[PDB]
Amino acid sequence: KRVDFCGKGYHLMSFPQSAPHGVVFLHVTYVPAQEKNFTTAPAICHDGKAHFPREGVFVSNGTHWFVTQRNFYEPQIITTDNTFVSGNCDVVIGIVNN
Amino acid sequence: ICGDSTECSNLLLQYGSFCTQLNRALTGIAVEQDKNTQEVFAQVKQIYKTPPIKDFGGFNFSQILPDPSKPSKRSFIEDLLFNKVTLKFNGLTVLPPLLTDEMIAQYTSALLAGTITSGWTFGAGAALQIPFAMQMAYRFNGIGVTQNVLYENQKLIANQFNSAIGKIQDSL
Amino acid sequence: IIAYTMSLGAENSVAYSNNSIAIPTNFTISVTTEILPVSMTKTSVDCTMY
Amino acid sequence: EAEVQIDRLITGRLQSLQTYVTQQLIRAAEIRASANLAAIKMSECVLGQS
Ligand SMILES: *[C@@H]1O[C@H](CO)[C@@H](O[C@@H]2O[C@H](CO)[C@@H](O)[C@H](O)[C@H]2NC(C)=O)[C@H](O)[C@H]1NC(C)=O
Ligand SMILES: *[C@@H]1O[C@H](CO)[C@@H](O[C@@H]2O[C@H](CO)[C@@H](O)[C@H](O)[C@H]2NC(C)=O)[C@H](O)[C@H]1NC(C)=O
Ligand SMILES: *[C@@H]1O[C@H](CO)[C@@H](O[C@@H]2O[C@H](CO)[C@@H](O)[C@H](O)[C@H]2NC(C)=O)[C@H](O)[C@H]1NC(C)=O
Ligand SMILES: *[C@@H]1O[C@H](CO)[C@@H](O[C@@H]2O[C@H](CO)[C@@H](O)[C@H](O)[C@H]2NC(C)=O)[C@H](O)[C@H]1NC(C)=O
Ligand SMILES: *[C@@H]1O[C@H](CO)[C@@H](O[C@@H]2O[C@H](CO)[C@@H](O)[C@H](O)[C@H]2NC(C)=O)[C@H](O)[C@H]1NC(C)=O
Ligand SMILES: *[C@@H]1O[C@H](CO)[C@@H](O[C@@H]2O[C@H](CO)[C@@H](O)[C@H](O)[C@H]2NC(C)=O)[C@H](O)[C@H]1NC(C)=O
Repeated sequence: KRVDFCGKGYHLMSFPQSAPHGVVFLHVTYVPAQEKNFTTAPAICHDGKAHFPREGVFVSNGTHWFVTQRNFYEPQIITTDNTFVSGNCDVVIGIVNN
Repeated sequence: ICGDSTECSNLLLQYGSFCTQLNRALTGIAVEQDKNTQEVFAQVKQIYKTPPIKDFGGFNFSQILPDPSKPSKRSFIEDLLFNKVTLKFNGLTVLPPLLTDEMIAQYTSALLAGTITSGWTFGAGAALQIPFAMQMAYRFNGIGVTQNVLYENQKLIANQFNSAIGKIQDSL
Repeated sequence: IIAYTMSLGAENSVAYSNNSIAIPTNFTISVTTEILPVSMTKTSVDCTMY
Repeated sequence: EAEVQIDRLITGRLQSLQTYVTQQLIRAAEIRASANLAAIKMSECVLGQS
């Protein structure tokens, strides 16, 4: 889990090979690519309550809002099961109605 | 050991090749120094730049971001550190380092401006933009405190961070 | 032969903003090497003969 | 007989130079260890949460 220890990127696994006076590691790594642009917000107001994502992040392509995992694009409809509530939205800076 | 004397050189000539290996060892450590610095600092592939307008959710990085006023473009704390410490006769020679202080400043500035804006994503691929207040929320979530805490205590946390960053200034 | 000034690399300005994020949509898998010595030759010397 | 004194000076200065070189080697090894630790810290703590 320690970053950049073995392999530049997210580590998956490794293979050893011998050498005349040493060893050679082959590191297999995961690298994301082909990014995009999105509009975000830290919480969602609904009925006065504030909803935060369990695991993910809020995005919107311009008209509709979705929750996605951080390291891959996979939009999903917001539901009361992937979000949790905490208080009313009068103190968070960046709430958006939805 | 001779000071430009012919007979001294002739007498030394029959002692073998101590001086060759002496110079070899000194050259080895001299190269190792530059390799060392380059390994430590050159961790980035590009040179990121902070945006002209800065609204990092109330956090204030003015004491560490580079200052265009100084020609060396070193930040305030770097200037304090440089002003804090203070330090060719008969064969001695001092070789200049490969990387100038300006280049070291550029690497530090690039690292710091990358980590303010991109987070950690720039260390494992291409830098991805992300608002700072939405990055500290991820950073609590990695130590067991749910992100709900951060968004409800943003101003107090920003004030604490600024006070700490001023106290370190005064102490240094 | 030409002598010049070192280039620290490319230069981009990441388009920071307070309500915009960038999320990947694809991936690649990379294999890299790392080489490390672990040993050197074992040598023995006899004084009297030398 | 001047050659004898010249030889004495030569051997003394040579021994002093060798001592200096050995001290430099030890110190360089120590500094290299410290810098390796510094590089590890910069990679693990600056570029990611530890
Ligand atoms: C943003 O994404 C949503 C979700 O797909 C788009 O809304 C859909 O648009 C299609 C037409 O392309 C309709 O058939 C669907 O009924 C819409 N709703 C859903 C839930 O899919 C929306 O058009 C996208 N906006 C932009 C600007 O790309
Ligand atoms: C992101 O930054 C923009 C730029 O300032 C903010 O937009 C401002 O919003 C306030 C409302 O409190 C207005 O008074 C300003 O006039 C707006 N600025 C501009 C240039 O229009 C926006 O509020 C910020 N968003 C978040 C979530 O902090
Ligand atoms: C989100 O919805 C809330 C409530 O539906 C809006 O709050 C109202 O805004 C109008 C227009 O300024 C006021 O006349 C009402 O008094 C507000 N009601 C409350 C309870 O505050 C709010 O403006 C909407 N938009 C945002 C960005 O929050
Ligand atoms: C970040 O903190 C610094 C303090 O070092 C602020 O700089 C001060 O700003 C006030 C008001 O403009 C001046 O009266 C002080 O003289 C400044 N201090 C120095 C040392 O120059 C800076 O304004 C803060 N950042 C923001 C965005 O306000
Ligand atoms: C996301 O949007 C930003 C803002 O438009 C893009 O940044 C600009 O991209 C254009 C390319 O046509 C450049 O000419 C500008 O110089 C960029 N702005 C800055 C401040 O550098 C960004 O490219 C978009 N991201 C993606 C993946 O398309
Ligand atoms: C992600 O990238 C891979 C390759 O980097 C894409 O796979 C290629 O798709 C094109 C068009 O279908 C083919 O011509 C290539 O042969 C594919 N490459 C391989 C190695 O099979 C893939 O399509 C990308 N993902 C998306 C969603 O576009």
